[PDB]
Amino acid sequence: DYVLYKDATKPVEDRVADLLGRMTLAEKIGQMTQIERLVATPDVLRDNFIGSLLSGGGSVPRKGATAKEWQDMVDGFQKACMSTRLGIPMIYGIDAVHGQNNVYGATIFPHNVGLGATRDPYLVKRIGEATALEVRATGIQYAFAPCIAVCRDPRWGRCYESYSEDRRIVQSMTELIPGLQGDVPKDFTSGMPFVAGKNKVAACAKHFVGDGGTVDGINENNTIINREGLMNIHMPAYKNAMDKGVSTVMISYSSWNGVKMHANQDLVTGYLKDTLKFKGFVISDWEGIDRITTPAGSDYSYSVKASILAGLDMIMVPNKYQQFISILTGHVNGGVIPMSRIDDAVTRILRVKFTMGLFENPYADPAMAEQLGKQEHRDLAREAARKSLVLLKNGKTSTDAPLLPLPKKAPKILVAGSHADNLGYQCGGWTIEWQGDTGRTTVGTTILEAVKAAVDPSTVVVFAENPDAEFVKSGGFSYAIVAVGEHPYTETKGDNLNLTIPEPGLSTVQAVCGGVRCATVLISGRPVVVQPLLAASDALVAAWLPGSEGQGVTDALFGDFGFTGRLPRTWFKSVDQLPMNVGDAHYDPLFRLGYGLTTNAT
Ligand SMILES: *[C@@H]1O[C@H](CO)[C@@H](O[C@@H]2O[C@H](CO)[C@@H](O[C@@H]3O[C@H](CO[C@H]4O[C@H](CO)[C@@H](O)[C@H](O)[C@@H]4O[C@@H]4O[C@H](CO)[C@@H](O)[C@H](O)[C@H]4NC(C)=O)[C@@H](O)[C@H](O)[C@@H]3O[C@@H]3OC[C@@H](O)[C@H](O)[C@H]3O)[C@H](O)[C@H]2NC(C)=O)[C@H](O[C@@H]2O[C@@H](C)[C@@H](O)[C@@H](O)[C@@H]2O)[C@H]1NC(C)=O
Ligand SMILES: *[C@@H]1O[C@H](CO)[C@@H](O[C@@H]2O[C@H](CO)[C@@H](O[C@@H]3O[C@H](CO)[C@@H](O)[C@H](O)[C@@H]3O[C@@H]3OC[C@@H](O)[C@H](O)[C@H]3O)[C@H](O)[C@H]2NC(C)=O)[C@H](O[C@@H]2O[C@@H](C)[C@@H](O)[C@@H](O)[C@@H]2O)[C@H]1NC(C)=O
Ligand SMILES: *[C@@H]1O[C@H](CO)[C@@H](O[C@@H]2O[C@H](CO)[C@@H](O[C@@H]3O[C@H](CO)[C@@H](O)[C@H](O)[C@@H]3O)[C@H](O)[C@H]2NC(C)=O)[C@H](O)[C@H]1NC(C)=O
Ligand SMILES: OC[C@@H]1[C@@H](O)[C@H](O)[C@@H](O)c2nc(-c3ccccc3)cn21
Repeated sequence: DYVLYKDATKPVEDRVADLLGRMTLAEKIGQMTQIERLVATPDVLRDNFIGSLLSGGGSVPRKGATAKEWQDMVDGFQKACMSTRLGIPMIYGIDAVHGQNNVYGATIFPHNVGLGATRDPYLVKRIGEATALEVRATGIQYAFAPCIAVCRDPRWGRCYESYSEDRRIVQSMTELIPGLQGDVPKDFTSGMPFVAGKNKVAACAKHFVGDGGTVDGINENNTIINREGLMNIHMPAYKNAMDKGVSTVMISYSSWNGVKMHANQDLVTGYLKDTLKFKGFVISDWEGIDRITTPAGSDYSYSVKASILAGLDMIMVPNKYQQFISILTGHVNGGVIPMSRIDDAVTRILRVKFTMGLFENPYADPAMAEQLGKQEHRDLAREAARKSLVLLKNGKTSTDAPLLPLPKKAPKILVAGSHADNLGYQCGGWTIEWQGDTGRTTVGTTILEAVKAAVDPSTVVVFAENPDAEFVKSGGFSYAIVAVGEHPYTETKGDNLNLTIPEPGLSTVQAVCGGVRCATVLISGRPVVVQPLLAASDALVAAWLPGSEGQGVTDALFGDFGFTGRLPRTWFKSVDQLPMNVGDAHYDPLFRLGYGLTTNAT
């Protein structure tokens, strides 16, 4: 017979229905199953008709693996999936959340909070475009981004993954989506999924919904807010995502007024699917269904029932697929979960796969490998890093000479601090490892390296990680650049009730600035206690987590470009004020949202 679903000339909806009508229950449940590459094998993928794989943070074929190595890995998995009776290609997902960040040599862009500081949605679109190319360079078709959380309390470990505490800024930055996926057609119906083809990736608006509104910024916790507030703060950017054809939505670990998002049929089915008319696929977070219960995983039968009935389509298991498949099969065999629900989930998954061209181009393009770390993308990251910087102070009194921009020609200068020559620290979490890491973890340019690359050949650059006061006073320095701040973190490991930077940091700034005029570069995922750093410093720059291209920092320090970044978040006076956001009745910031000093290019 002619087999319609294999015909690339046929409409997506026709292809979906034709394929769905041929599938066994095992093949359907297989599509709904996403597994870690760490548990995948050719036989496993074939035997269980697996629909998707992912790499979690740090889940890589080997350290320092080339783009070709990633392609060969993904293709090996694909070959197994293509060998099934129906030959449904798998989709491979990864957290490419500031570039293709798990991958050695990938361009690392500034994290979201810094991007928010740029107020430049077209810049963010261009980052999406570059990111899609670097993800496809590694054979991967699906990025778990953007995080469109609206972080309402910086004690949250994922505050850096949020563009802003102001939903309007988060809404504007949804331009990442058509960057990653391609621009939607003129005819486009809001809520339909879209990916332009083999040089773009499926995107993922996450985490639905209110992940940024949890009590005291406790990760995965309870968001206590009325429906009006949920809809006014936490929801708006999802509608922009629908308008831009986001292919997938990932559900949050968090709860809304005590109801787990992973079990919330009202929001997932009633609102996202039935009201916003979302027609792509809904994916769980990692063991997100396990975490419906207390303790997590204590009633996995319930977890599967609750989540699938709530409206989730694909489960990021990611390890215990046999248990998942067995339990879901049993619920269906028993009539507890209707075939209509399974058919809906599979319809949505297949719709995304056919739409994005996956059946036509299931394998990697070796000619794309060279896109990884491409200099043009690094130039873009450098632009973004520079634009993200917020100048908080530029002179100790209203009558001092402005310190910035600094002269490129001086007899001798000092570069100091724990963050001056630490690529891992300047990238933060979700870089190479899940939690990020310390030192030279990838290809990039540290602040020290950037200074050396910028200054006149006659200027002597001295590096001292933690010099004492006497070293500085006796050094004959013209000025110093001192870089300090937070260590890399991700998710719960980043939750922090005190928001004070690790030492040595302040002590180094005090030692250096006490001896010579100093520009302090603060590397952080969020506002942190800053008055003492301010008091010591002639100038102070909030650089956020600027990524691999440290020359973005020096581009502004030395006046190649003027500072333009503006705070995308409130800077608090103390943590006991928190939560405190723009528009609050009680609003007493150290620096308001939108604050930022400027300079002009030399
Ligand atoms: C304000 O709250 C913060 C969050 O609660 C808190 O930071 C956390 O402190 C705890 C300890 O109280 C840390 O847990 C331990 O981490 C040890 C190793 O920590 C180093 O490596 C990790 C990455 O693996 C970094 O994230 C850390 O920052 C730290 O980095 C090292 O720091 C040195 C000093 O600056 C540097 O010289 C050094 O170069 C640098 N090294 C690296 C690799 O960058 C582990 O060995 C411990 O076992 C412990 O781990 C925990 O074990 C219990 C388990 O429940 C936890 O899940 C597990 O994490 C934690 O890492 C840290 N969180 C961060 C930074 O994200 C602040 O504490 C301050 O900083 C810490 C690091 C200590 O210096 C404290 O003495 C200090 O108080 C809180 N600040 C205040 C004022 O109270
Ligand atoms: C010395 O520095 C100052 C301060 O940065 C420069 O003035 C700024 O110039 C910006 C760029 O031209 C102005 O931004 C624009 O503002 C308009 C009006 O709101 C807006 O419609 C534009 O989109 C743009 O806004 C930016 O868009 C990109 C975002 O990422 C960014 O966050 C937005 O700010 C800005 O308003 C202006 N600021 C002030 C206080 O005047 C100044 O530049 C000089 O003057 C401006 C007005 C303009 O005519 C420039 O061509 C001109 O160079 C700069 N001076 C020099 C000599 O470089
Ligand atoms: C929001 O976060 C709080 C704080 O982490 C969560 O409450 C905590 O819930 C855990 C279990 O999920 C409790 O752990 C248990 O502690 C008791 C101690 O008697 C012990 O018997 C158990 O073995 C287990 O370890 C923990 O006590 C509790 N913490 C506090 C201080 O209340 C809360 O569940 C989170 N809410 C949401 C919606 O996620
Ligand atoms: O990496 C896959 C997803 C990612 O896309 C989500 O944004 C994020 O919430 C997340 N946390 C874990 C994860 C959490 C705890 C242990 C192991 C893994 C896994 N993931």
